[PDB]
Amino acid sequence: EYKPYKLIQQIYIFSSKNLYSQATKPLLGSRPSCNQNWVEYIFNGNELSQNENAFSFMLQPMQTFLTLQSHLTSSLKDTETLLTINKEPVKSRTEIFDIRLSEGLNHLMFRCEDKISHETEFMNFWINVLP
Amino acid sequence: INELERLPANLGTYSLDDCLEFITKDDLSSRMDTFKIKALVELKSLKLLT
Amino acid sequence: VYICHTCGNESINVRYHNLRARDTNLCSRCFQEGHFGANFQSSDFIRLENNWSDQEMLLLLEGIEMYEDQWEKIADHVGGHKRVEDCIEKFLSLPIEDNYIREVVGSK
Amino acid sequence: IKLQNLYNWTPSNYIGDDEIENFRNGTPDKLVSDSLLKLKRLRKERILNKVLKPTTEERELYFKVKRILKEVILAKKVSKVPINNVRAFPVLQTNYNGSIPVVR
Amino acid sequence: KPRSSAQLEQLLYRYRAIQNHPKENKLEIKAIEDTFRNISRDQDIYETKLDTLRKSIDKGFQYDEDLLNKHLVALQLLEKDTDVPDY
Amino acid sequence: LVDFLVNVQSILNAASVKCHVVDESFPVLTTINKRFENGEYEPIQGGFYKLYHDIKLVCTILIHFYPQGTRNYQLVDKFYKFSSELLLRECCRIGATELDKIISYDFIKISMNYTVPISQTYQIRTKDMDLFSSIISKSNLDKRPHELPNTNFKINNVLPQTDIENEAPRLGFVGANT
Amino acid sequence: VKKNWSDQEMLLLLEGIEMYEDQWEKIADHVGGHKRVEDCIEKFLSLPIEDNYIREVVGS
Ligand SMILES: [Zn+2]
Repeated sequence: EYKPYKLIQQIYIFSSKNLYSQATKPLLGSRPSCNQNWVEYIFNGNELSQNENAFSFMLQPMQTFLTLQSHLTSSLKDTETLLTINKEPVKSRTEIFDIRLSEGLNHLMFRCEDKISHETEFMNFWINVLP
Repeated sequence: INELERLPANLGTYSLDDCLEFITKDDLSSRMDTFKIKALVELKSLKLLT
Repeated sequence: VYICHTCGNESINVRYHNLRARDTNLCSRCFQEGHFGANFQSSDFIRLENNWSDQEMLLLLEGIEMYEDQWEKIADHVGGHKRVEDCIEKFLSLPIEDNYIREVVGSK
Repeated sequence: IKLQNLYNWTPSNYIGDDEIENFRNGTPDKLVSDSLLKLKRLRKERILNKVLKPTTEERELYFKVKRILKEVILAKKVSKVPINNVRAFPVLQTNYNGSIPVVR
Repeated sequence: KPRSSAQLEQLLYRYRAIQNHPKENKLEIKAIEDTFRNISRDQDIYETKLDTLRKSIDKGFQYDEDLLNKHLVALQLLEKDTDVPDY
Repeated sequence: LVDFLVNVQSILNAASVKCHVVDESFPVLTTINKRFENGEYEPIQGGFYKLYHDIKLVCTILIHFYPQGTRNYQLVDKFYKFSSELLLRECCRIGATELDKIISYDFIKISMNYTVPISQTYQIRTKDMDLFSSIISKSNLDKRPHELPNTNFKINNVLPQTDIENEAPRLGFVGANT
Repeated sequence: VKKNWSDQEMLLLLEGIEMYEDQWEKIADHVGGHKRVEDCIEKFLSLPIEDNYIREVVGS
């Protein structure tokens, strides 16, 4: 069972630039953050294969916002793209997103389907936010 | 009590006898928590003085 | 035999006693995998032998901390392979203040 | 003037004259024993009228004792220096933080 | 003057960050320069004295065992801030 | 030099008493010990690489039987994990995103890099709960495809912790008599 | 030559002391990258001493 994705190319689940901008740059002379820790989970879609389309990782309680920058380029057509954090979809802003997690264990289902020809490609995540 | 209640709670011990058990990077070495127990004993025994 | 508190299976040869819920034991497999609750971390679990030493001394001090006026369960906290009266004398004869007292202070 | 007069500098780089006259006239134990006595006496005078953060004089004497025993063992003056190490030392550990969410 | 091998490191981080724009605080640049010029004096004296201590060394004496232990153990005990009983 | 090959043989023949990997025959078949007593390994890089190639070949051959969970499979895997990380560390000592832009714009990056084999896990949603399983013990030298014992399991890929340094309580949070 | 010790260096120091008892040149070679006798014995006088040994020495 090995089928590299032919629709999605790369996905970057990194830290939201808005959270960072309020962590390194104080607001009205506020005190800096106790520490800083950022992470960019890159997933090369060409190397990864479906039937193994589930991933899991953990974040600190400080990281409660993240922006799934999708990079879908192997389609070159008009293609449906949607993701559903906790089975509720979020709208887009290449395609930049913006996700607000919760204090538990939440999964976000990224989905892309071409309209010309019916090829569907899923990608799921599980982001344990630690209390 | 002050000097003992500020030690790292993840304190472990690397001993010169773990070579003979061939600990791998993905297993648990025996006698890993040796100074941790020896520190908890000296701490709880100082709290249990009265 | 101690039972793990997460998978519900018997411990094999060693247990991992956490020190914030002092009645909770976790087997070895569920400590590498980190299958324990997300409230704790893997920095308060002590490795203990299932089957006087630092382990038994720590368990004695934990039994005395958990229960003050009951000396029967103290033996059931260290497993129990000796008389109920060895722990009383072992606790009374600990030289824990002598190290700090020495620092300060005919008929022929 | 500077720059490799600072990279090697440690706060234990003062010899004065005592260690020179002694190590020249021999008998360095007459200096280590005397300084260990001036450490114990200045420590009993520290536990009494309780204060912490050992004074600078005690730190300087501890440096002097360290430098003397180090030079003695270095020049091969002790036959089979005693080995009494614990054969273990403290090390930190990583955190396999919990993998199942808390329920409240 | 610094009294640790780590305080001088920050005294140099400070001089490294202040010297970028001179003529703003001259009494901090001059002070740090004076401190460095006294530390290079101490370090040079110790450098030229550590050889005189290994040249004027004496060969007629050999430090004895069962007395070095009574000094190594007593030094480790006195450095851990624990008492050493009167011998 | 040659003083290291005898130490490697003394470590392998001391850690293979339960794995039984140096007494296995591979292509006329010869074992690993029958390569030490008669010089075929050399202090040069070719000898070290020949030894690592032989250890990997024997572990690979042994892994393809002792099918999946038998102790004879996990012990050989733990031996390959010990031997590879041993020979490596001794041969070494002998011989754009939206956030990355602002970070590289405002910070200097002293980076490091390493590669860790990923591990997998089975996971499902029974009727109302999303729950996983234990870490599958399949080796990293096995090339047999997954069987999916239920034809409804989903293969989660757990990412190793990338934070080498972490914080911990001060042993006052572990204690505090009750 | 560095002047700050680490965990793999205190480890190799302990191993060198266990194997070689007074040959400081061989201990320093085992921890190659540090001073021969100015840093391999300074970190020896500061190493702890076993508790049983201290008890038996101070007692007798
Ligand atoms: Zn368990």
